[PDB]
Amino acid sequence: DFANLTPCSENPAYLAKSKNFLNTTNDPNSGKIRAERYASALCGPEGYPHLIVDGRFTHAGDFLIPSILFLYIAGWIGWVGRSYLIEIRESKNPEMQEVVINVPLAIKKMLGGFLWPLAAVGEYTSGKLVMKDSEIPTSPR
Amino acid sequence: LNRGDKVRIKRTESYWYGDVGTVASVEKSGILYPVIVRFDRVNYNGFSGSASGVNTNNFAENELELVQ
Amino acid sequence: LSGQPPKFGGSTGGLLSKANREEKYAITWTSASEQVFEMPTGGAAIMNEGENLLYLARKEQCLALGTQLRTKFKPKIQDYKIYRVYPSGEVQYLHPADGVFPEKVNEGREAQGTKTRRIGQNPEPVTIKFSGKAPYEV
Amino acid sequence: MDGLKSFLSTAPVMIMALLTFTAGILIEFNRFYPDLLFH
Amino acid sequence: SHSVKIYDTCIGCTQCVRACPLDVLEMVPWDGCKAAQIASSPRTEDCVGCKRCETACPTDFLSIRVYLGAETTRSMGLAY
Amino acid sequence: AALYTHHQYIAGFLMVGAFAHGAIFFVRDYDPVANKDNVLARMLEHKEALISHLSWVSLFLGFHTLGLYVHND
Amino acid sequence: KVSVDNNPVPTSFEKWGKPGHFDRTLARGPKTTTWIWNLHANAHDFDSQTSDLEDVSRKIFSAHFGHLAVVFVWLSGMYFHGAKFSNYEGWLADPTHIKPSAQVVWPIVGQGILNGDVGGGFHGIQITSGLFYLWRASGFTDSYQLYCTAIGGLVMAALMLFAGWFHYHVKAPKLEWFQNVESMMNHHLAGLLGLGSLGWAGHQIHVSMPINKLLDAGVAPKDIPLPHEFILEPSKMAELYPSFAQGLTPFFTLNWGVYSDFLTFKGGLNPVTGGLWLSDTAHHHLAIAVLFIIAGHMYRTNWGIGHSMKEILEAHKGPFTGEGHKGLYEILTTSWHAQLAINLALLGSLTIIVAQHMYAMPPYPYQAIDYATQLSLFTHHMWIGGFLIVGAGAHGAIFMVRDYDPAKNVNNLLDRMLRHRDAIISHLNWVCIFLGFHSFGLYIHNDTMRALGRPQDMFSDTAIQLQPIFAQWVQHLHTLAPGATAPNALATASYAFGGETIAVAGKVAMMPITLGTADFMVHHIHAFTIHVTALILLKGVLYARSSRLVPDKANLGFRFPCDGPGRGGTCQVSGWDHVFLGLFWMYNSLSIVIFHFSWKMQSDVWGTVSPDGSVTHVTLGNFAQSAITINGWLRDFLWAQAANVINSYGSALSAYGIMFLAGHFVFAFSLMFLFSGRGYWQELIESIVWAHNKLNVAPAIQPRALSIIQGRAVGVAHYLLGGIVTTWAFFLARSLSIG
Amino acid sequence: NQVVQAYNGDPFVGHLSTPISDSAFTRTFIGNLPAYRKGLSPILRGLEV
Amino acid sequence: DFLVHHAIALGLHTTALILIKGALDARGSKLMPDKKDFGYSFPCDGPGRGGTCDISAWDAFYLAMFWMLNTLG
Ligand code: CLA
Ligand code: CLA
Ligand code: CLA
Ligand SMILES: CC1=C(C/C=C(\C)CCC[C@H](C)CCC[C@H](C)CCCC(C)C)C(=O)c2ccccc2C1=O
Ligand code: SF4
Ligand code: SF4
Ligand code: SF4
Repeated sequence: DFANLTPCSENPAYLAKSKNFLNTTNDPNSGKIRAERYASALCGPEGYPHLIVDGRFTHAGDFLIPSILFLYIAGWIGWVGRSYLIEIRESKNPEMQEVVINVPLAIKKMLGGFLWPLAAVGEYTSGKLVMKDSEIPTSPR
Repeated sequence: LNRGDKVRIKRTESYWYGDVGTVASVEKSGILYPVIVRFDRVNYNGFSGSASGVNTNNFAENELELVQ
Repeated sequence: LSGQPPKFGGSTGGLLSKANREEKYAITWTSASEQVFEMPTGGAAIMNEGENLLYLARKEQCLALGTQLRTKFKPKIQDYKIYRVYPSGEVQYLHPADGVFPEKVNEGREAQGTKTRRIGQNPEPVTIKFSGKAPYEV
Repeated sequence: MDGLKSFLSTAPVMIMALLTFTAGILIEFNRFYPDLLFH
Repeated sequence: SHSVKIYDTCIGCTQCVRACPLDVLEMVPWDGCKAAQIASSPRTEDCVGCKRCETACPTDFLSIRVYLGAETTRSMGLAY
Repeated sequence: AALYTHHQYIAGFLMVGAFAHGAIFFVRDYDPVANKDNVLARMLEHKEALISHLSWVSLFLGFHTLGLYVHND
Repeated sequence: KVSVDNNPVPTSFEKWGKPGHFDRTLARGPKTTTWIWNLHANAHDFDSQTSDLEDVSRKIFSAHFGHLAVVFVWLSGMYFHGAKFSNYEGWLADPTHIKPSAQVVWPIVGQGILNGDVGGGFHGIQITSGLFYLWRASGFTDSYQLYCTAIGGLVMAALMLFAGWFHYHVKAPKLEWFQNVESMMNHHLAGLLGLGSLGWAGHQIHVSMPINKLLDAGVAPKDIPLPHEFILEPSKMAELYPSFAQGLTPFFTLNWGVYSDFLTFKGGLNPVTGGLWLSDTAHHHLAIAVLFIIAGHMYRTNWGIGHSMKEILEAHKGPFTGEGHKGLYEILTTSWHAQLAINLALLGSLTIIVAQHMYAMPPYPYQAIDYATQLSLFTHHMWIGGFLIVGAGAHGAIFMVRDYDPAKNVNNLLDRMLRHRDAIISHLNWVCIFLGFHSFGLYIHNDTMRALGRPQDMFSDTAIQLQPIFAQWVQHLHTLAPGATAPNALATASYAFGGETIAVAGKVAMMPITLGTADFMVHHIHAFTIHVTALILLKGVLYARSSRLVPDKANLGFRFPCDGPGRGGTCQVSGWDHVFLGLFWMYNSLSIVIFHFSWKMQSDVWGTVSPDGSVTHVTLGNFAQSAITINGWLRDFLWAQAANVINSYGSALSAYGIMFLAGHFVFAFSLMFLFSGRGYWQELIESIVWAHNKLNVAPAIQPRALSIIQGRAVGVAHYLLGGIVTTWAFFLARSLSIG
Repeated sequence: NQVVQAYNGDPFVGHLSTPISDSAFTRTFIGNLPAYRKGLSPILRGLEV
Repeated sequence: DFLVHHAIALGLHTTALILIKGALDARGSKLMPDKKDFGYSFPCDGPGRGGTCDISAWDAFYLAMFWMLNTLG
């Protein structure tokens, strides 16, 4: 319920501080736009937006929409980095392709990473994502 | 095992235990470790600050599992 | 031990009280010409022509100079003999122990420290917990 | 010119090319759309 | 005095003896490798323990080992 | 203040020394033959999965906890 | 004497795309991640790349040209930011009210708050480099003149880039051209320094002196005549200086006292600006110019007259020193590292001399009342000069490992230094223990006695006094120097020795600096910490080849980790590791020097001036009673004066608040590399390699932990990056706040 | 001439015969100090120390 | 209060990570498969094999003491 978190539209600490919001960019109304945007959040006793991350879809834009947007991009960086590393491993000189990146091969993989979650599920089902424990270098216990 | 045969190192003390290697030569002279195995990953070997290790080690028949 | 000392002006890196109380080390080599060698104590000394007798504090100092006699000189002095000198007058011939340099295999040498197994086939420390002996020992 | 293409495709240059382009995205997105604490 | 042990994975390329600065190691005849020689350690009383032999060993894991044991004047590398 | 800080600093010593003697256990007193396939051997068996996931959790926590503090600074 | 080789190295990009080609062990390609780090460590090690000294010296000459192109671009950037993004025209109208600023930040993510009000409506980063004070002393009036220097800096940088390519790929000089050191010293004393000082004395007389005399008279910067107008029309020039109309005839007929109106030995400071008189500096530079052009005729090159530097070194032998300086000429004409060790030692000493001279004789107008500029310029040139002194101990030890030949080094000074290594070091070891107990233990006695409520038992001015009587006598001799031992000097060399208090804008330019018990103790602290930094680096040079521990360290190299755990442990025995330990002690030495500087200026020099002549200081004279104790250094210096860096958030100085915490982090990040070691980290990576092998994302370039030297190199880099950035943000936020 | 030589003839003992360590004045002062004076019993040379 | 528990969680997990890796690699590792032969507390195995600074299981007690104090700090 967050009884100790008043909304920022009815928070007197935020209302006395939103009129003195500074401009972060060259726009002279940057502090006014931030005052209207942060009014919909939940504020504490010091009039700053406290974010709720527990899983409520009312506060889905606090963490879940950052979570969905991050994991897509971070999955994209990991998947095209993994797929480039697999492709250059089959070449004559796999070592030199890491310090001297085959840039046309890199752009080909990086634009193909928009369908990484469908490619990750399919490669997990095919067994080419996860290696078996018998086929991996192992410490001597 | 012939030259070019792919083996997996079952010798636990080695750097390549669980890694795949390629048989380079087998010595027919009664050697305790007659099978020379070449690897694509060098080991830790060398002084501190060295950019590479050694990719070759001699093994016996009991320490190799057939892969290819 | 016979040999003239190399012409050296003296140094503070040389022998200490251990040389005349516990042990000191002597290196004896025959020089072809009057050359300049780096002392392991710091500084440059000049070889006397013929036999040379140099007293050093450690066996490592005699062998660092002996390594310098092998590879840093064009005539390639390869007959240096290294002795351990005791204060009781005992002179013990150390290197080479059989007259042949140890990187060359020699007949009559006996295997010391050789183990007829791998390092990974050493016994566990739990099986010899109260015996004194190490896993590499027994 | 071919080795100039190889030098421009080296690991220091391409990570400085990408991070400049990544900072080029993020600064410009926070210039036209600043102050985004949440969605 | 330290313990210098040589195991049967020796290939006999004599690199431990050439890296030895204290004349601890030497090559004895042997029948277990192609070079027909194994390193031995008859002079571990002069062993300082600096492990230059283990750096020079090319086999995997190590065909020569130095185990640091009791410290004497010789093994502590003291000129005094 | 003195009572809380004393008991936490003592408990920090006791926790690290617990894993320290946990490591003296594997060095000295551990038998892989008698502990074959039990819960102690299997901790050694997937020790690479244990260390890398603890390395993941520490990096997952530390990149963000410092990252949110440096953001807030 | 000129001997070049026609096109030795072809110009192509084939080696640009093949990294590691310069080293034989890196040309085979990477196998581990150590190859990437070895690519950067060995990139400029030209002696390790090439055994030919001629090809080594050719790489060195062209790398100098490329380095000068970097400095000229950096110089051009400072003049371009002064021309385009600065209030220099605004500052030139009101130097006492407008703060200097030459960096404007873009408005993004709230960082536009750093564009503080520096006066006149301008908003930007308040600069502390002193460039505005330098340009006013150069006569810079309009921003177009700063812009033309910025274009000319890029032209000079392009010519530095062209001459680097020309002298490596087209016409590279031979080894005999490089080894003609008598020609090089004749062309650098009489050339670079002598004509450069003569050119600047010509600039100062014709440009700097008339413009600054009019700017101090009250003439607006719009109404100043241009520098070429003084050259073209000498009627304005003779109006400012009446004996200028006699022309060059009093110069050639030795009637030099005609020029005494603009070539003065005034001394002291200009009361209008607080800087040195440009009549003094032009007469300084001309007297400097005559001496180096005279001194650049000392050495014999082609025409018979002159000195052979070999024959000077051959003659200087004594009874204590054997053969003397014999063979040092062959050392310094064959070893580049031996010359670099001398040049880093003296340039590092020179930059410390520059810092120690520029605060007490401030050479620029309105510099001495900018307490931020005075604190920054002292601190920057202390840190630069201390880093170079550590590099002297580096390339001293690199020469001993690599280029020391004992065949041509028998019984000379370098042979005999090696022969009594235990005599030098153990006495240097003793004098560090004596100074450490008798400077720091004085503080510990003071810290204990003040804690026990015994102020009479302390070492202070109200207790057991330790007066620096020899420095007070030298200070007294300098105050009595005008009229007695410098009779033609109207004022003292500096008011730091004693005498007048100079006020410019209601702020002290310079006061007498009275040295008491606190100044005695902190100078012996400085004498202690310099001696340890000398102890670590001299032992690194002397014991680079051998010791009683490891007698074959010359074969091991200059930069090696150790010789194993044997002999108890030979950890950090290399000459590199003494540079590694010397960098910490240089940080420890210089941080106390700039802390002694920052406290003694604010407590006993800097402050505001009452109209009747009274001076109140920034920290109200707390150096005499609190700089005798570690707690006073903790409380009244560190805790009190960092209130400005921690309350700076939400203001223009909040970037200093960010960077003060930023350096605290990199300090703590260093101790991961310093305290730990790579066999933990290699054992940690190989579990992360397993999780990459689990998902088939293990790289072909095998991930390795850093080498032992690189683990020390990263840790000493972050410790000194973290520590200096902390002090930089502490000094800059405090000294912009005060005044 | 040359006032620094080998200490007592041997150049491989780690010491040097210097004007501080092995001068004529040094040997007649150090050797005539109580701890080194010839013929003194330890009770008198302890007493004078 | 939220951020500092995650610093505490970072402090506990990283201190556990050094300690568990010290315990699980106490018998050996790929850099040193004979750490049980060398005991719990040994300096190193020389600068060979790339360098083996602080490779012992005692040296992970050493490193986690800093992290335990940092967590307790
Ligand atoms: C402020 C100090 C500090 C920092 C941040 C680190 C950082 C870390 N420690 Mg620790 N460590 C420290 C001091 C510190 N430590 C000291 C004093 C010791 C005692 C010797 C150790 C002992 C130690 C051990 C023994 C272990 C750690 C581990 C690690 C990781 C912990 C997981 C984590 O938080 O990662 C996430 C957070 C970070 C990496 C911090 C972010 C760093 C920067 C700010 C962001 C990166 C971008 C950067 C700016 C790019 C550089 C560009 C620049 C060149 C211009 C990480 C590398 C463990 C590890 O590596 O396992 C995973 C490990 O086993 N450390
Ligand atoms: C006139 C200056 C001068 C010159 C000509 C050289 C020349 C050289 N030095 Mg150096 N030296 C000097 C000053 C100088 N030095 C000083 C000031 C120091 C004290 C620190 C030393 C200490 C020293 C040592 C300790 C070593 C050398 C060595 C080298 C050689 C190769 C360097 C190389 O390739 O690594 C290039 C490597 C780098 C450029 C990486 C350094 C990066 C630093 C740590 C961080 C940069 C600081 C930066 C401002 C902070 C921001 C970082 C980031 C945010 C961007 C070469 C002969 C090496 C050698 O073996 O000699 C034969 C070596 O081991 N020198
Ligand atoms: C565009 C013309 C050009 C090209 C194609 C070459 C080509 C060659 N030169 Mg080079 N050279 C040039 C101009 C050029 N040079 C100039 C301008 C200089 C003066 C510094 C020299 C001086 C010189 C030296 C002293 C050496 C070479 C050598 C080399 C070879 C390899 C260089 C390498 O590894 O590159 C890859 C590396 C880089 C491209 C460096 C990247 C930039 C670094 C960080 C330096 C940046 C500072 C820069 C000089 C000035 C900054 C400009 C300013 C505007 C910011 C190759 C045959 C080397 C060799 O092995 O010859 C046998 C050798 O020792 N040259
Ligand atoms: C953490 C640590 C490691 C692990 C560190 C490693 C393996 C290096 C990590 C390097 C990362 C991948 C990049 C470092 C940051 C770069 C300098 C950033 C470059 C610029 C970017 C924008 C690309 C050691 O190897 C080590 C060795 C010896 C003593 C102490 C330590 C030690 O403390
Ligand atoms: S540690 Fe050194 S002295 Fe001992 S056996 Fe090995 S190489 Fe020889
Ligand atoms: S122990 Fe290693 S270095 Fe010595 S002979 Fe055997 S293989 Fe060669
Ligand atoms: S650096 Fe590491 S391996 Fe080398 S001596 Fe020191 S502790 Fe041993």
